[PDB]
Order: sequence, then structure tokens, then C-alpha cells
Amino acid sequence: DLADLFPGFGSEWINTSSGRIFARVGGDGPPLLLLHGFPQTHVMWHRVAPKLAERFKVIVADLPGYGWSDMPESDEQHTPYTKRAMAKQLIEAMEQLGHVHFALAGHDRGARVSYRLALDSPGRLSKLAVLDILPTYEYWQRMNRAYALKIYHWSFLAQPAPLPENLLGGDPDFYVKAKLASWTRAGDLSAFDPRAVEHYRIAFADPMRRHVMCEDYRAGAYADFEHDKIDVEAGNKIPVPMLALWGASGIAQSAATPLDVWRKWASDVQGAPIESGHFLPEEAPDQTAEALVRFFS
Amino acid sequence: LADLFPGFGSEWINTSSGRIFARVGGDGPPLLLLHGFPQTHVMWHRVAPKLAERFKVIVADLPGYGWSDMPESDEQHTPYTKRAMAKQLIEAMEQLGHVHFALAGHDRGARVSYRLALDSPGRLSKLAVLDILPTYEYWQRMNRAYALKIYHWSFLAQPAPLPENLLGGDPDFYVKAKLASWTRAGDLSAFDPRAVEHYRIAFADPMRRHVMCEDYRAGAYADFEHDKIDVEAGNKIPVPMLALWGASGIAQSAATPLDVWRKWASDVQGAPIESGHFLPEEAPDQTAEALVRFFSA
Repeated sequence: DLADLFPGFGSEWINTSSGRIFARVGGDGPPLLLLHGFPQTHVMWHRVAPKLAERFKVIVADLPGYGWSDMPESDEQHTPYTKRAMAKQLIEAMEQLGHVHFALAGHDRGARVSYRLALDSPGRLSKLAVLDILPTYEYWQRMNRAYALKIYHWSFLAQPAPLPENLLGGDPDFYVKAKLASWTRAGDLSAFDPRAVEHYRIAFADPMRRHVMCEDYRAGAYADFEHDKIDVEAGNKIPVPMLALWGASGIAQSAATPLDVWRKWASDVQGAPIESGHFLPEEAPDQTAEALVRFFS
Repeated sequence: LADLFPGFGSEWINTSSGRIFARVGGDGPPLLLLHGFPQTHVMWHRVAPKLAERFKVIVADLPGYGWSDMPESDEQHTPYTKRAMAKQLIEAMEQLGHVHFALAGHDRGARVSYRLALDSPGRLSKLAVLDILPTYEYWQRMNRAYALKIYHWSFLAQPAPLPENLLGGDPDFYVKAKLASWTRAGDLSAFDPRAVEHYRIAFADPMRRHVMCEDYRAGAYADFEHDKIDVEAGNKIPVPMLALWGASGIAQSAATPLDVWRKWASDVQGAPIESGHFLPEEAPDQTAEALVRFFSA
């Protein structure tokens, strides 16, 4: 049914106190954890991970609740799907592999986990790359008509259950494909490997998975924002060297010039636009992989 | 479907953009009542009889809603802009010989109404708007909190067929969700079940759903643009106007409603009513009294 898009990568079920993290593991060298985002799974890295795996031990993990990772029971505060909790869970996952100090690149929701990880537990990270995000606080702070329309899903998926769940159930295949297409530069699915789209489609076809994603966005509207707010107000800066990459046609470039933004959040950040929409590792895999190898090595 | 306007006639009013359905009852000065989303003219069924004691009450389905015809939309959502709807309702009233009339609108209908009053103030003797602020003001107040409260403004404005496709899986759920969510009580108890059935049946038609999305698309784009021009040009509604809003309704979450309306209207009085959004159904007596009082001098 589902293609193995990481030939030569192992498949690891990593136990944590909140459930298993699924990961493809390949390469040797310094550990590098890659976190996908919405509405994707770890397979979104399938075009860049082998290039990284030439120099790193590449752990391509499904976020908690996403893909084949277990889905911790949520609660009224969406706690396990807050980026703080996912970061803690991924730290615990990496510790199971003996990686207490690792490189981390995240895209989309995974990048939100990543920078929250960097804020909460900066000692865990050698270097951080975030792909096509600004901090969640910044999206919400920038919230206006234009951004509301553009990232409407931030407020739609954060509606109380079961409203988005029921609506997403109305046409899940359409919805996941629409998100994938609409955030690319092409506007269609041609930038993706069909076998990868199949992964995303099958994950999205599971109502429980969709519920988790809504939990993630609910956390994104509530606790994640509050956690970020604390850092902005404390002036807490990420001290880990970081790379901010963004799609010239991506989500982050609209709200505010991402490097300028991330510079408010990180003491040591470099940035570059990648000629792509949101899905940098799939729309622009060579460019993305090059940037990441250059930065991480 | 129940007749909720005993003794009211039924008019199909031809206009250049399609027929307007209306119930017509009473005698006296003409008073046009316009409903909003996701409702039809029947939302007035608790207040129209009281109004019909004093006015010729025309209870119209908005263009595209209820039993009114649905003009085909276009890429700018033109027929569902409030400007176009207002012109179409002016034409409808002219068909009845009403070239100068009182107007009370709720929700989208209220947006038609204030746009009517900006565009064609000579058509109105007095204007009442229920539980809205101008579209511009909602968008201008679109921060995190408000983006979450009226997420549907940005969700339903997403390009077709995204909201249509999600709404089609279980239309009943969404219409009942919206009816319930915007009431004070948070359920359907405020509504006459016969009225709910009207709303549900209207919502069950995919074309009607599409029109509603077109309305919201217009609300995100052209309506906003039209408003923006007026507010930036300092154009104010010169028609004496009543702004009623629900203490627990939508308008008051964005801002203090009379303060906002005083920026849009030279002659505005306002009162809150203990109600959620659906003033004529949640608080019919209070609504009906406020409207009778206002339109009666």
C-alpha cells in the first residue's frame, strides 16, 4: 500500500512515556532529528533525508500523534499536542537512542516543536533549522484580515471539537490534497511524490489522526501561544545557532520577513529564502538539502 | 415546511438578478426585514407579527438565500456583495412601489442594510441593524481572539470548493452548530423547531451552501473593499439608524457597538439586548419592541 521512501533507513518504534514515536533512521555521524508538520508525516523528508544521511545519523520522526507515532490522549488543554509537550516527548525519544545533544530541523508544526524545544531545552540542541515558520506567537500577533484568510486553518482547526473534526470528515481526501496543493508554488500536487501524497492521504483518512491534528492547532491557538508569549515577554531568546529557511512563496514570508522576525527570537540565526512554496523539502529538495547540510556540517 | 407567518402573503418579486422571495403582511409604512446566515426570512417570524401591526412588513429572503433565486456568482462574488444585494433589494422594493422604506437587517442582512444606506441613502427612511458591526470593522479587529471567535469569516471565504466540500459531508451538523453556537444558551432552544427546519432545509441544498460561501467570500473581499473606501473617505450613513446588538452576540466581542457605529453613522442610537446573536428569535419581544419604537418615530 505505502511505499518505503527511505531505502536503507531503518524503522524504529521509540518508546516514550507518552507513547511510541515512529522514526526512519539512517546514516551515521552526528544525530540529526527531522520533524515534519501538517498535514504530513515524516515521509516529507524523503527527498532530503538521504543527502543528510551522508553526513548525519538522520532520525526522521513522526510527531507525537501524527503518522505512525502513537496518539497520546489529549485533555482539555491539548497538553500532549502543545509544542512544549511534543518537544519533551521527542527529547525522551532521542534519549532512548542515546542522543542527548542533537541537531534538529523542523518544518511547519515540527519546526514549532523545534523552536519550542530550543527555548525550553536549548542544551539538547547543537543547531536548529526551522523551515517556513515564524513562531506561533508571531502568527497570532500578526493576525489581521490578510493573515486570517491565508492561514484560516489556524483558527478553523482550533475550533472546539467536534466542529473541525466533523467538517474535515466531510471530505478528508480533498482537504489534505487541497492543503498540500494550495501551499506549493505550483498550486497543484505535482511537486510531491505520489507515493508521499499517499502516505499523507492515508494518515489524514484516519479520524483519530485528524483529531490529533486539530488538537495540535488547538494547542497552537492556546497553550503554544501562551508559552511563546512568556518567552517574548521574558525576552528569552533561542541561544542555539539556527537556520531559518522559508519558501519565497511560503507561509512565513507573508506575515513578516522571517529572518528579521527570527532575529527577535534567536541570538544566532541565519536565513535564506528557498524558491518554493511551503513544502521546502519536497518542492525544493536540492536547495533545502544543500542549505541544511551546509548549516549542520 | 411550516408557515410561520400566519396571514402573511407570499410574494415572488422579480428583479434583474433573480426573484426575491418575501412574506408580506401588515399595512402602513413599508418595512423590509432582511435575515442573515445561516437563516432565511423565517427568523423574523416572532417579531414580524408585532411589526405588521404598524408597518407593511416585507420579510425577504436575501438574494441567493431561502427561496430567493441564486444569481450565478463570479470570480469577484459580485451578486453576493452587499452592494449588489442591496441594489437587487432596492429593485425588489421598487417592484412593490416602495422607493423609500424602512429597513431592519440582521447578520448578513444587516450588512446589506448598511451598505444600502451608504450607497442609496435616499431609499431608506430609517435603518436598523441587528448584531453587527460593519464588515470593515470585523476585519480590522481580526486579531487572535476574534479570528477564533468568527473563524467562519475566514473559513467560508476560502476559495471554492474548499468550504463547500467540507460543508457537504454533513450540512445539518454545521447549520445547527452555527445556530446553536451563536445563541446565548449555546443550543437550539431559542429557536422554533419549525424555523430550524427552514434553516436546515435551506442549508441542505449545495447551491444554497455555495451562495453562502460566496456571501462570505464577498465579505472578505469586495464588501471589505467597499467599506474600506467609505470609512477612509469618511462617508457616514446619514439615515437615522438603530444598532441593536446581543449582549452575548458577535458584534460586542469585536468592540463596543455604538462607538463603532458612531464612526459610520451620523444619527445612530443603539441598545444591547440580552441575547446571543439571534436577537429576533432569542429576544423577540425585546427586539420587536425596540424596532417598533424606533421605526414608529
